[PDB]
Amino acid sequence: SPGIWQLDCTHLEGKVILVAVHVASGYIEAEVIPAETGQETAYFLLKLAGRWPVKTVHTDNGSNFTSTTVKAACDWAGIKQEDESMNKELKKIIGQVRDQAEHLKTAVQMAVFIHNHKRKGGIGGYSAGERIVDIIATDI
Amino acid sequence: SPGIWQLDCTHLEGKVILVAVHVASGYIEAEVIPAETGQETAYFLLKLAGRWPVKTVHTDNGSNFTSTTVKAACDWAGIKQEDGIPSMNKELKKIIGQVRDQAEHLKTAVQMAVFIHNHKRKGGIGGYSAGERIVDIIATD
Ligand SMILES: Cc1onc(-c2ccccc2)c1C(=O)O
Repeated sequence: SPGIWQLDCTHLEGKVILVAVHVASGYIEAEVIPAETGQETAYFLLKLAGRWPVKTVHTDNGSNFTSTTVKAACDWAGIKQEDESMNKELKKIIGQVRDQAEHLKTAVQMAVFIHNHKRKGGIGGYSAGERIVDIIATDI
Repeated sequence: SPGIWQLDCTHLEGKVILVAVHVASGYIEAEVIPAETGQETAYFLLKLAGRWPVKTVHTDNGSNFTSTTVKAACDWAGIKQEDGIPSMNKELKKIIGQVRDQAEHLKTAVQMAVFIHNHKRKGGIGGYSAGERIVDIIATD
């Protein structure tokens, strides 16, 4: 179902990685923020919804999700809030490349790239990035 | 032509907005950044290439694109950087004006403007938004 996302946090090197996964494709958007604040959550949600058709986000039940700024952002963007493997593996990929860049946020974006472009299976398979565009274009 | 994006910058309230426009559809991605440095630009392009299949980037050849760090990122990501190959900015700045008094900070209003731009139906009730066009242009199957 095309508008469904899951949003999770990962700590690492004492920073926070916000990860949104498109549930039906496995396609990932992620960013590193100083701290898991209401402000940063709202900002990330607004960004995600202006880039993809986001109907429903499933979250952990942290306090960042129920701030007034998050609620105003979700209200404005038409996002409905609700209450894992693609997250273990982003961490894995991050380990595979941690040592190609100085900074953690570069590594994180390299991992998102590698994840989203990686063909699954043999000749005839699709990457996550292909699945999401395909699912949305079919829906339209 | 589906893998081509045009990068431009626009300046507001003393801040820097970096804009990437998918030329065939008009879809945009945009971020407020501190200043147009080699690292911020390389970071922006790596985010973009991780999210859409970017073949080619046309730039304004600003000094941030001659940075060694940008070239290394484009090489890493497999992007052909085309410098100096010739206005979303005007449109975006006007959408920003319509939402500016809803956001405590410019950065928020920029993302609200990107949301409205990508969702806006173009060319009548039988139209399509930039968002629909891009997925339609990019989808392979
Ligand atoms: C309807 C519909 O279906 N998909 C999109 C869309 C929106 C933003 C990005 C990509 C697709 C969209 C829209 O509201 O423009």
